[PDB]
Amino acid sequence: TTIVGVKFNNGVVIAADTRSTQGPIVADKNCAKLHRISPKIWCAGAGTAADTEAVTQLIGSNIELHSLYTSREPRVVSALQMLKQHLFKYQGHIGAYLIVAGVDPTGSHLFSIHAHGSTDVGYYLSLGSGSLAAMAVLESHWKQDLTKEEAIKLASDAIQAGIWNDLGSGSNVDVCVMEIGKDAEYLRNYLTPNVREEKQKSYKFPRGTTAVLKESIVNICD
Amino acid sequence: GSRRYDSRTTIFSPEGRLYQVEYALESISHAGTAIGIMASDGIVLAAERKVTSTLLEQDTSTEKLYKLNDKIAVAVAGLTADAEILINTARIHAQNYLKTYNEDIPVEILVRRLSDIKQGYTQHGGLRPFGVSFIYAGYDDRYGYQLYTSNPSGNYTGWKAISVGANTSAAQTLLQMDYKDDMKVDDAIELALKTLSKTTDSSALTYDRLEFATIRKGANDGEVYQKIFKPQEIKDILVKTGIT
Amino acid sequence: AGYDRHITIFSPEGRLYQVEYAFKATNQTNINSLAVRGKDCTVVISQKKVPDKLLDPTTVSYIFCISRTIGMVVNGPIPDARNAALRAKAEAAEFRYKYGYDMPCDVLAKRMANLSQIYTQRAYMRPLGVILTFVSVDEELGPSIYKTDPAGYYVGYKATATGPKQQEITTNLENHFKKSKIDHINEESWEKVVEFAITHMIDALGTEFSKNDLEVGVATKDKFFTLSAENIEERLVAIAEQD
Amino acid sequence: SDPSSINGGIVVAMTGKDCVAIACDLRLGSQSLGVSNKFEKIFHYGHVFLGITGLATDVTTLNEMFRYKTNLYKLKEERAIEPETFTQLVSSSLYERRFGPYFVGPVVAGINSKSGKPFIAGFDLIGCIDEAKDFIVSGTASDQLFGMCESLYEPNLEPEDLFETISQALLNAADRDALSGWGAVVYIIKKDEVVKRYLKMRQD
Amino acid sequence: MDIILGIRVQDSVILASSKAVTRGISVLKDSDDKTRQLSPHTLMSFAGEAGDTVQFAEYIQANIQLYSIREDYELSPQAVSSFVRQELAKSIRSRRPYQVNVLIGGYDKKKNKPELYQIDYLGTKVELPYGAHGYSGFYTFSLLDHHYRPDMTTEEGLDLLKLCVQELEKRMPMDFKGVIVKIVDKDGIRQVDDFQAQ
Amino acid sequence: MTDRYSFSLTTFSPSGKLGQIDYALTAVKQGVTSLGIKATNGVVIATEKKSSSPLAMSETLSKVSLLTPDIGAVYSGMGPDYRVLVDKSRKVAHTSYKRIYGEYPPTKLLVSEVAKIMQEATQSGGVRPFGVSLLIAGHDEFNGFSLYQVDPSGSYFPWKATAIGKGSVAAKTFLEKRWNDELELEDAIHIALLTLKESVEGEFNGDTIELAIIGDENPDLLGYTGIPTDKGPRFRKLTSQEINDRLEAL
Amino acid sequence: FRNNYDGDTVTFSPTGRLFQVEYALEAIKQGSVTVGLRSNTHAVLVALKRNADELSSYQKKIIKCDEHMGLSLAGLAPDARVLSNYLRQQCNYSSLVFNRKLAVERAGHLLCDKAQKNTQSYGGRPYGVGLLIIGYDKSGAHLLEFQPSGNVTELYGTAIGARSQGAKTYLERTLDTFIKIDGNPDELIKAGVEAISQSLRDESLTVDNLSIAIVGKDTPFTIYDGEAVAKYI
Amino acid sequence: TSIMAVTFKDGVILGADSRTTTGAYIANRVTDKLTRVHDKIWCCRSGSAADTQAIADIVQYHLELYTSQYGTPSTETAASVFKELCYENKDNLTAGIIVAGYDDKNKGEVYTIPLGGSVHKLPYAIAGSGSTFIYGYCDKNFRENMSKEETVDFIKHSLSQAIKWDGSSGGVIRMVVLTAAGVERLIFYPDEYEQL
Amino acid sequence: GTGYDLSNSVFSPDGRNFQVEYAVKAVENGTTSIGIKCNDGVVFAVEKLITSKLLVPQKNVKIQVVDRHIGCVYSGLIPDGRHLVNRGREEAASFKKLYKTPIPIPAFADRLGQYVQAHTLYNSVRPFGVSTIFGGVDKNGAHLYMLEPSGSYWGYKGAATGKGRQSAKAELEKLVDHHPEGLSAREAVKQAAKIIYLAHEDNKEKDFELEISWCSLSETNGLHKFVKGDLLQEAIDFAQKEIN
Repeated sequence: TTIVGVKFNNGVVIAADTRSTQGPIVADKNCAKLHRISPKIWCAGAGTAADTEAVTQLIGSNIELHSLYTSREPRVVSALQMLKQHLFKYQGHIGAYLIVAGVDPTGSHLFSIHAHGSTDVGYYLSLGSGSLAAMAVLESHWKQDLTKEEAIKLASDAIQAGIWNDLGSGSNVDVCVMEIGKDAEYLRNYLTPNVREEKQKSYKFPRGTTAVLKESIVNICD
Repeated sequence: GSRRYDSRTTIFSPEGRLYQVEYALESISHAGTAIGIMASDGIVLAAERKVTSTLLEQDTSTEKLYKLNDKIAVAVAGLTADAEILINTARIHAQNYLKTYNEDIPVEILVRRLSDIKQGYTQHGGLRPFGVSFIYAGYDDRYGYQLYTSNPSGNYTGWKAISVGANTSAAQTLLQMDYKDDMKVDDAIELALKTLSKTTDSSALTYDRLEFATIRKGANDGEVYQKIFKPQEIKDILVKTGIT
Repeated sequence: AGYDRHITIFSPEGRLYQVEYAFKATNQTNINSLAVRGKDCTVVISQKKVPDKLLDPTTVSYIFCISRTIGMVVNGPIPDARNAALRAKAEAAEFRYKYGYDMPCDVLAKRMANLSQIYTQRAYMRPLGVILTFVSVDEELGPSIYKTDPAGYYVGYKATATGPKQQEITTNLENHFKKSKIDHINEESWEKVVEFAITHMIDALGTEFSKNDLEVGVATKDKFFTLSAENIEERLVAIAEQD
Repeated sequence: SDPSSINGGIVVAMTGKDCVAIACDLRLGSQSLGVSNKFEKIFHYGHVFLGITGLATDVTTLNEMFRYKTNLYKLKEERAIEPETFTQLVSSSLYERRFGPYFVGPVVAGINSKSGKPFIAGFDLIGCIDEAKDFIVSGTASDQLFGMCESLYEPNLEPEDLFETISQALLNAADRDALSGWGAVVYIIKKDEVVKRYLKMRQD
Repeated sequence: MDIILGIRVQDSVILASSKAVTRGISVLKDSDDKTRQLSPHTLMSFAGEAGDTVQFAEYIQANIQLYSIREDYELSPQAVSSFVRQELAKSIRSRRPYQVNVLIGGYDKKKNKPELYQIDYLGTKVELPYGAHGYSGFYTFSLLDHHYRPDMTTEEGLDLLKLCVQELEKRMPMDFKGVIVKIVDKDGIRQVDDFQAQ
Repeated sequence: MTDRYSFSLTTFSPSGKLGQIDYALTAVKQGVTSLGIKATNGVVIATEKKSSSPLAMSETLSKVSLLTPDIGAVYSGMGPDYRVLVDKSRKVAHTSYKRIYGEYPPTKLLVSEVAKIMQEATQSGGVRPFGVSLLIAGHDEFNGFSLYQVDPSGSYFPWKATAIGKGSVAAKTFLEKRWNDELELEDAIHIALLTLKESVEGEFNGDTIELAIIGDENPDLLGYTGIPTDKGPRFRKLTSQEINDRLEAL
Repeated sequence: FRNNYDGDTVTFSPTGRLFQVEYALEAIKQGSVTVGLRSNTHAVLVALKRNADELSSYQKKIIKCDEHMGLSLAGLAPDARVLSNYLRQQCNYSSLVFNRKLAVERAGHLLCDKAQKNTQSYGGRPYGVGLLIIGYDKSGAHLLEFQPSGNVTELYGTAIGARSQGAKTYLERTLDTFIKIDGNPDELIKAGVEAISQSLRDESLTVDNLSIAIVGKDTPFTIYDGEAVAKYI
Repeated sequence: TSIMAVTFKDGVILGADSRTTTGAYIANRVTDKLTRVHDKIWCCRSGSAADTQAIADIVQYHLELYTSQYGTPSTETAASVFKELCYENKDNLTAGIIVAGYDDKNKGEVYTIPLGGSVHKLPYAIAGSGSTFIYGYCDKNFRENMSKEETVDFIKHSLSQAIKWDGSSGGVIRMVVLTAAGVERLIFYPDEYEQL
Repeated sequence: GTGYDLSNSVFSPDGRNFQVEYAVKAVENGTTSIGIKCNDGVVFAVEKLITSKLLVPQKNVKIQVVDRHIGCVYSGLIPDGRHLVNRGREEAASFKKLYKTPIPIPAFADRLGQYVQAHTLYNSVRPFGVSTIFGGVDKNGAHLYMLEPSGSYWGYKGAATGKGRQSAKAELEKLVDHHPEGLSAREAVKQAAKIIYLAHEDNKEKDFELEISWCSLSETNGLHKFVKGDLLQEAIDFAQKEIN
């Protein structure tokens, strides 16, 4: 997994690759690692898949309920506080590593959370097995006061460093831009640099190829 | 302390009666009448919707006939809300039995469990009983077609035809008058509609004020089928039997 | 039967006498208070009455600092008032801890109201015979005034008053706003807002005040504080030189 | 030792043109000793199909569990659960045992009764959802299955064609795994009907 | 382990169970009946950990009997085995699981067909023509995979068992002191007292 | 200490009545009127914002609440009881449904949940029933649009249109006259506004009225873009402005 | 009045009384008489044991709590058992944990606090028994009177029970006299028996009817009954 | 991690590096180890980031509620809360905290809570892996009642050395000045302190 | 109707809690006790009715200390007073344990405050039958407090409760006026002894025993200590003299 977050003059953007794996085998060539905690608070997670997914939905649920109760927009710091206290409680057994970003009544925010519950703040961040490949890129091109388009490029580039250079990451690049004034825009497969080439042959089988022993209709209607 | 405001809902009257049960039953007596008639080829459940309006959505409505299992259904008489609480726990018991024995729960077994829950609120806890009476209509490979009835007390019994709610004494007499062992579903359907028609506290017996259901073993199949008649279906069968 | 007047259950008319009587208790201290909104602040005035000479005047108050930003004034007995205050403080601290930002005035009000609504439905807990007025300059809503009662009811005001002579103060304020056509005191300094507050407090109650007859609390961006005998005296002198 | 390798077994699912297919083997052994040649791993609740590979006792327990949940769902909802929804039910049901999981690898297959769209999904033992458009694999011969599928697969196959493909994928993978095989059953699913065929394969 | 065999013929189910009970270096008893009758037409054989074995068996026996009296009806073999599986399946994930494997053989009076169920301590259930627990299975499955026919009579079944028991006495390292055989058919459960030389 | 009220506060009287449920209904009868009309492509629920002082800000007091993005509720009776009910409802929508199936609950079920909560306050030890009646309007993919009424007893029924509170009888009658199974959402909104005018003594405008609808999806109220399947909430509260505009065509 | 405010201890009457507590006290009076008096070296308990029939025993009224402490009971026996036992634990605890003998003054505080609990919470009932505690600790001889109300007092001497008013006046007189019976046990005892008889009327203190207990400087709390007290009748 | 708190004539100063590592990898190079528990009571965190952050968060909670009820808390009290948490949960914590606060009566105060959960009040305190390397230096160069400028130098030099030898330390040197004047944030970049 | 005075947490139609008021009666019926705040500490004194000559003199102590700097005295049901102190003692230990510093008088006041107020919320508990005067010296001054069964409490210059609260209060008010600069620890100790003597007239029938204690930043180093021997006699006389 390779996920990054980059702040820009009027908001923040987060990106992530789309490869999922069991050991050395690629289970999903295009899954979505970008999660919505609330309309304008998105999360990118790496680590134990099921964990980043569950933790993400739980806090998202509570944030929504909290929003309805307070009649206010969710704040990134709240998703951050809830996430960490939950993760800490579990002494790192819930292997979720996330980069949470978003805009709320108080500005644009970028944070990272580790399975043990410690949190970081910064203008650019990366997590995952592709963490270092990406960070190398970010540490080379990031500058202060990036334009939305520059941020998208920087982020998109960082995730690429991961795809190409890390075996744990690959396939496509997903992005999500959150700008202080507009709606958050999710960009599923904003880049698809790994389309499988056309197969040298077709393996469609001549009907009757497979030997059958018995057959029957199945009852679906009750 | 609080002992001052405690109604002691689970005590005996000097006559050895349970006040609350008796009063709960009294409550049940003003509920729309429900009838269950068991024939040789099926069971029939008919109920009268207490209070209705032009604006009431009868299509999406249900206040008397609930499906518990695929082979068991019930007719309600009393507090709908109370009934739903018991209905749901009843539905769970059915599923546990299934998950445990990989066999559908025998009708009486389910009925006893639910009745036991009721009896509980009768002997301990200091809470009011459920203001509900059920007519259970089910089928199982041990007793086939069965009809049962349970009330606030937690007592339950089996019948060939039975009524609960308002004017049961009248309805029972009428039923005891035209019921015949060899009956047939279609016969029972008619007997049921007639009975309600003669005990209603309303002007006429229209479809919009009814709920109808039958549990047959559709010859062209070999398994049990529960049918909960839709407004249109009720309106038809209503005319046919000659009540237009 | 007649016990529907001792515990929180419905009377045949659908009323809850215990809640109604709880309301009665809120006037037991015979104190009046009012809150108004500045341009960027919120002020609360409350009569301070110290009968006994043996009392340490500095310990007699019905105004509380709930949090760095929230101030709450109570109308009702002091023991219930302190009970409500401690809970409000506790509630505000935990909110910040769990959610990462200061509990908003309206939210603390809704929360406290909900708690009160419970004493309304569950028998064993008695309602608190107090009315709570919360104030602050919310980081999202600006100047705010929210009040709750033994009923569990709560709402936000452009300004408000509470106590025995609550009605005269209310109509007084209503009229001033029908006139000004705006929902607040168009003043830059809170000093003038406090003055306005104390002024209309006099006009409605038809009474003059000394520096030890009032109790003032002010809420500003990032801080809610109460005024001293002297801070008030200064305010009194100011309104003196206008009349 | 490894719960997911005591009994053995495999399950695979594919999407076609307005159709979905799901297949499994019939083996159930204990280590090297083969025991049952009739242990099927695909069950269905309404029009939604589920295949479970892994520890037999859990495969059974989960089926009984989901029968239970889907039954109640229908009584309340007054309609049968959809693939998408059921998948969510499976996911949350599994994660509910996050720290003492079921040693299973579930596969969901079905067609949305409303939108007629084909649907397949897979999860790990703690519930992480793997939603693929092409195929989902699971079992002791999962690597082989990934190999077969990745090569023999192509979009919009027709029922009679998807059948040939799925059967060849299962069959040939199962034959490179000591813990799978001993029979097999394939399910061809369409909006209106579902066909179930038993394949003839090596019995070693 | 101990020997636990089960074989379903045409109209019955036959259960063969070793008679030895060994602890350490000594064979404490040679006439042990590793079985319990759950109901008039359902028999269960068991093997495994020293204490858990009987405790479990008797526990299950009590429940079935209680069901029988409460409902005045005999649960079908299928139902009983489903009950037992669920028990073992609960046990496996408890503080101290029951380490017991069982064979449930019964005659379903409603279907008029014998049934054989194999369930291990993990709660793994399966219905078979013939089954066995322990190392025995390693010799008997292929033996029966060869000499078995569905239409066999109870008598052909007993000869089939004898063939198994002989193979086990020949190759198994342990002296299990012979077996006790029991037949479950439409007329209940009865024990073949003459297998020590049939 | 310790709630030593472990017995029911609602019991059966010799007549068969459950006094507290009755009284709770009496409490509802006194509440301000509220109603709901179902059109062929939407539902509308509305009530009166009976400001309890000209100094109070009526906005900081919504009688119409969103439970899920496709379900809204309104009431009549004791506001506080309603408030906590909405909280519990909003939560149960998650705990018992979204967190299990990944989708918001269909109207009937959520209503069923609320009803359950209320039923319990009718039997549990040491509590009084809820003094409110709710009108819940929503939309779900397999049941379309629906309107329900939930009573203190815990009973609930589906309606084509209905009213609760003060002048419910009068209003219910006015609805039976103007309703038909072909009404369009705007037609109902209109009819709604009319029926409500009869129950209002004073000012009748977009500031003294609270009206919300369950209609089409508002992708503009979603808060984000990029997911085709996510089209926006069907629940929308009408603005003071949007109301007045329809009042001039009254 | 009273009838409406005596249903349970948690209720205050309009005048500020706790009738249940008061009725409890009334059980003390109905109880047999007992007396306690101390010098500066000893402390004595003289209790009149009461009998049901002339075929029944004269129910023991003196309980030892520790080598250095003991008490006499007037009222509900069971309650005295409960309370004495509690005191026995407190004494025991003090020894085991601090290797310190429990101060008689402190034992009193413990008894008061324990009784007080049954007079402020719903459901419970006050203790229906009066206690007289005597003991020799690190500050000499001690005598305590324990009332179910929770009120415990330290005196030179006193009595409780029926007609207890006799002995109490007598001791309020004999004060200056016995308070100096230092170093002499038999005298303090005799001084006690002469106080207890000041509340007789029915009969005269027989042998199997008199009960005396003593503690002091070099006397571990001990109880004498029958022949042992014969020489005091 | 290299952290220290020094009390001087006008109050007290807290300094720290800005490096957090997971192995030899520097996860964050601009970390802020100087945490605020109260207006004029701050702390230096060392050890488990997760643990110290959680501990701090809870303390801040306690002092905020303490203030609501009893006004501003002493620096000694803040130390007692950290101590109470660290001591009571010693088996599951890996936190070394330095607590520094400015009182008007007590001026500047420094308390150090090492691993055990014991508390130590000192003129100044140093902690973190890097601290080992500057024990000699600090002992030799520390004087009581130094001036703000002097103290900022003492800390700046000490930490520059700690950062020099300890690979777990690095980045920038942050400081926090606590005096009656208020709170002042300071920062020093590599190019400056490296060549000291 | 009536009966609003039979259950503790009940509100009467005029918004009162009669059970609490009845508790006050029990207080007024008790011995008199007072508290005098001076320029650097506080003094406590209470009347001790000598029921008989059997009461070992100086033994049955009433004033209690909390921690090391708090002094507490109360009028009413003595057992209830001890109960409240036991709590306060824990309340104090708990505070010190977490914050290290010994509990501030105001903070301590609210602890007792909140706890007492608590006993007016449920009908399963009785309100406290005592009014308590307590105080001490802390980080910033001396503080004197009085707590009512209602849980209400305020800071005082002088305070008194019990049988002769009026005589006392009368005297106290004089002091407050004739000493706008502040009394002294030494002074207050005598003044207190006098006020107890005066206020003893409303009970002049029985003989009493005096008891005083004090906490002065200078005279006791901020610690609560009892007034004994010489200083006690000196104050006993100062009163005995002005009583004539």
